[PDB]
Amino acid sequence: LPILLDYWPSMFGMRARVALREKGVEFEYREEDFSNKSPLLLQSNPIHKKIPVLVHNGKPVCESLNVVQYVDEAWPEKNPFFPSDPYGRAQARFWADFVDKKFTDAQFKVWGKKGEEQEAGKKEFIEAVKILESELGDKPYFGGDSFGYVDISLITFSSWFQAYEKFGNFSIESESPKLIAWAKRCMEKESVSKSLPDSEKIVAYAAEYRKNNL
Amino acid sequence: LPILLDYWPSMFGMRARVALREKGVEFEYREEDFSNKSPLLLQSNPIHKKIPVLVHNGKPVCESLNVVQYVDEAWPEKNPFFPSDPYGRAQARFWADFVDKKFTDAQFKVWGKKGEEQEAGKKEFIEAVKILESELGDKPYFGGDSFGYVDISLITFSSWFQAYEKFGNFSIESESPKLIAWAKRCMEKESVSKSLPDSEKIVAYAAEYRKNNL
Amino acid sequence: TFDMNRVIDEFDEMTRNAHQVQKQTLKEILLKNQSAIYLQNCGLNGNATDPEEAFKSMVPLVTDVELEPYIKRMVDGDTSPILTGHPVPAISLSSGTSQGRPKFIPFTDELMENTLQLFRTAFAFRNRDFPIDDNGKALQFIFSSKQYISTGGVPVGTATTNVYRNPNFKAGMKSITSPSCSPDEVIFSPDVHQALYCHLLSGILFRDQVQYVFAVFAHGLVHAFRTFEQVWEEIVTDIKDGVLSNRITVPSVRTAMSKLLTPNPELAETIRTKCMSLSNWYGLIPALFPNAKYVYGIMTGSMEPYVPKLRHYAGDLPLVSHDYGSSEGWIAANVTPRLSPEEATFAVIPNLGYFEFLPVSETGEGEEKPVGLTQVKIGEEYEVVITNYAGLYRYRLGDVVKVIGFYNNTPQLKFICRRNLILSINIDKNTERDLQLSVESAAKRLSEEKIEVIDFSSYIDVSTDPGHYAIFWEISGETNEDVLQDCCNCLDRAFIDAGYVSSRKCKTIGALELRVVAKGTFRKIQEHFLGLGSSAGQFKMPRCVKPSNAKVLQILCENVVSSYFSTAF
Ligand SMILES: Nc1ncnc2c1ncn2[C@@H]1O[C@H](COP(=O)(O)OP(=O)(O)OP(=O)(O)O)[C@@H](O)[C@H]1O
Ligand SMILES: N[C@@H](CCC(=O)N[C@@H](CS)C(=O)NCC(=O)O)C(=O)O
Ligand SMILES: N[C@@H](CCC(=O)N[C@@H](CS)C(=O)NCC(=O)O)C(=O)O
Ligand SMILES: CC/C=C\C[C@H]1C(=O)CC[C@@H]1CC(=O)O
Repeated sequence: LPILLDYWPSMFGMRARVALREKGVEFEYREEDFSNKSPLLLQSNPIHKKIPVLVHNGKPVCESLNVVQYVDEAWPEKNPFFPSDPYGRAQARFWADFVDKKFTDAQFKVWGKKGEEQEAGKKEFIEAVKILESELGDKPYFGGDSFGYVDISLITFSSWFQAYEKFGNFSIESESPKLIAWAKRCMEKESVSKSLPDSEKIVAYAAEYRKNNL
Repeated sequence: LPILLDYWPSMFGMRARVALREKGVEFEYREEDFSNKSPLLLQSNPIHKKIPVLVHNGKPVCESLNVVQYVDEAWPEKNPFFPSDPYGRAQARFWADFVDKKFTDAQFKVWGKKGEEQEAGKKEFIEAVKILESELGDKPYFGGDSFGYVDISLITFSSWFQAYEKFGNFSIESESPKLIAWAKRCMEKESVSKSLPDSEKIVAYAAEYRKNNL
Repeated sequence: TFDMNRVIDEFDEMTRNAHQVQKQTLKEILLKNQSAIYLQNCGLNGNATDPEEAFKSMVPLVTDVELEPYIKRMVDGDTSPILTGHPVPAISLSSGTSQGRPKFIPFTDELMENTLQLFRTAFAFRNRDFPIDDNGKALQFIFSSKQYISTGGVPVGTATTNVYRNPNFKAGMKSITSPSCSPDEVIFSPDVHQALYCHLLSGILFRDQVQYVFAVFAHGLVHAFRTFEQVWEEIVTDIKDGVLSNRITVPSVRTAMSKLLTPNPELAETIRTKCMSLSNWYGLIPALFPNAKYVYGIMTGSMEPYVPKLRHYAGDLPLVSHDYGSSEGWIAANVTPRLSPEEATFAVIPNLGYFEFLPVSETGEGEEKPVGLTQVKIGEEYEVVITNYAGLYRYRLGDVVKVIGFYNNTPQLKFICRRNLILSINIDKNTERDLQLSVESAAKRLSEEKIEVIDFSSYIDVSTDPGHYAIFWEISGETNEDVLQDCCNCLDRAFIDAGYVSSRKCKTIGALELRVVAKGTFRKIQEHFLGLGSSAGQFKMPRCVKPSNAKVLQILCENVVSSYFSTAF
């Protein structure tokens, strides 16, 4: 079995958990202790020392977007994350760079800070959520006719939506029900219904992460 | 005919250029005055307003790495930058993602900023350039047995190596020689040998940037 | 920013460009829609080089019944996207029925864009034929007073009510209409029949500035002006003393109207005198608005019999027919509005959808294949099929249109149509005769006040414990609650079956709820629907709402002039 060494509150890791589970692969999960890095994670990636990495055939695949595409290409037989045409997977990648970059800095700061930034990213979060809202036109997913590449990227941001519901004190649904409820569709599937941890717990992670560093 | 929206000192614009010329496309470059971002550029990416941008079929393709994979998938019969296995693919993307984070910012620090900021960025690029040299190990390139993906990614930084050497008042070769070594090796490909402009000028642009912000 | 010349020359290039932008419309819809679960089952994925040939060969034509289940999925708590995509801001209903049953269709903000431009472009075309003063107003019998929220906590939407209550509406339409006569709150007054009375009052309130008289439908104006005919001796008294009739009871609209009223005796002398110099209100509208340039609304199809009454109301002031489209998508625009109503044909605007036409050429019906927009044949009648931003992908909507000619390269369409009629076995009944009978039975309690029922509908709410039946009424005048309660009881009492009895007597279906809505609601259900883009075969009102009808659903909850549960039982 390929083993996922991961971080239970990590969206990025959940992307990997979602990918493997979307497929149908039996894989082993590993809990990482960031203070006490395992010898296997250290030996897979002694540089950034970052999750998730999948060792399959005795070879480690690091970083979330990179893992999910490794998941797709190493097993490309049933439910494909990419479309068949170059410009199609293109859009999925373009929006994958979108989700992991500007959308992520917006949320990282929504759950991660107080004062000015938090408000400045109240705006940034809403406006980015707005542009995905625009781009989707009206797609039940993102990257293809079923569960896909950027759907994978952002679905794990949907566990954190309740954390962005409170510290951002938003309703990301009352301004744009389209996106959360895109996830709530995506939630009926077991890839996210078995890989995504409790949201009351995600709201807890960020709340306690707020206690420990000021 | 492919229209590349480019910028003379764009390492990223060069990522696109190097990628395309490596494959075997005849294409047109348009010099951008980012003071006046183009009607076609502002229509290609209305928010980032950033290059490189390759327009094919009248579909704008954005982000440098995103663009070079576009290069692969657009003409997949002659020169692939990837190897055949999914893992090798993920290794290369992994190391392309490496090029883009601490490496980019580190050089950004060495020619863009000074003092307390500078030496931080200086130890940073030396460290990055060492993991680099370490993983290069022996390969004539990176992303495969021949000219590769991330070959393109990190080769374009080598005309700035002069800029890094003088402002840093460093010599990034005595601490790590096999990279700049590898770099002028890679210069022999007509892809980078005709896409990248002169480094005395690149140095001078760094000097213009420097004289402006002191 | 509205500007006559540049918008119409861009519309001219647009109609010259019928082919690409039709292609592009489809292209962007599917590019925006590459994830639709309908489409995987169709074998679709985008791009390639046979994209038009692909869908015409790969995705099958569909009906309202097959369209019911998936968007039902969106609406009912499973906040989940389907045949196009995302949990839309609003979902539809359709006149006629889905086997006797309700039909849902999604709304996204693109649909609003479809509208702004159409009104943007067409107002400019009318202003080309009837140039308006930029300082005037209009009497617009327009209504959006009402917005329900689905059982899943999702907005369920009407075409019109999603127009006016939208965040982009007021700023969006500032430049392409003469400023509204009504305060925002009376258009959106929870009592729209009183609002109607106030709207009468409203467009009347700047007569000399009024540039036209508007209702989406002639029957809308006809009924407005037959209701004009019903209540403006009450208005003179109302505006005379600066105190409004006892007919008006809802606080927010009473507050808004109280902000404008002061006593004014001379004009009553005035008002009685002009008005019957006519014999019987022929040309009532140029009499009312002597500076009005036109009457704007549908004058074709099943509204052709209301055109005379309106022209009777209108006299000789020129009558201009208004364009065709709906939530289901926009189809055709009048770019030459000056032409007479019987000859009225409207030109298609091409990026509001990608639509195909099933020929009637064989006998009736005929096994011919669908053909594209410019390859359609002049003089002949085709049935409209629609693919747009509204959740319809090559959908058979079911009505017939004739091609009269072309405005350059885009075709002119005429509508001799009326009803999309053929029906089948429903479940929101309670036999149609029984529900009509129910309305008829209880309504003569209101007829005691010299009132008749102009219309009615119904609905089943199964989020509540236990679920309850919701019946909706449009009546000719305001009355008290005690009698509306008695009516609700009678409506329960008029559903005569042994079945209905076991239910509600044993409360396994909760007490039925009569929420009497106000006037114009069913004017509004007609009004968005002959207007609906396809062909005037769009008139059979769905009469009770399975959790799969929506225009009326967004028309149910908020305009409760009253809402009550049977104190009997
Ligand atoms: N014929 C029409 N009359 C009024 N508004 C229309 C019409 N067609 C489209 N619209 C517009 O539809 C968009 C919203 O109406 P909307 O689409 O919300 O209702 P919906 O939920 O799709 O379904 P429906 O109108 O069939 O109830 C608005 O921008 C509205 O202007
Ligand atoms: N691109 C990488 C970066 C991952 C990253 O920074 N991960 C966090 C957990 S989400 C981490 O491992 N941080 C290690 C640390 O805090 O030192 C990925 O998304 O996998
Ligand atoms: N990582 C990105 C960033 C590219 C980048 O640095 N673009 C600069 C080149 S100077 C740009 O286009 N700037 C436009 C601006 O300053 O507005 C890429 O590779 O495309
Ligand atoms: C662009 C239309 C905005 C609102 C539409 C409604 C009106 O206000 C005029 C009728 C029109 C409905 C129709 O044409 O079907």
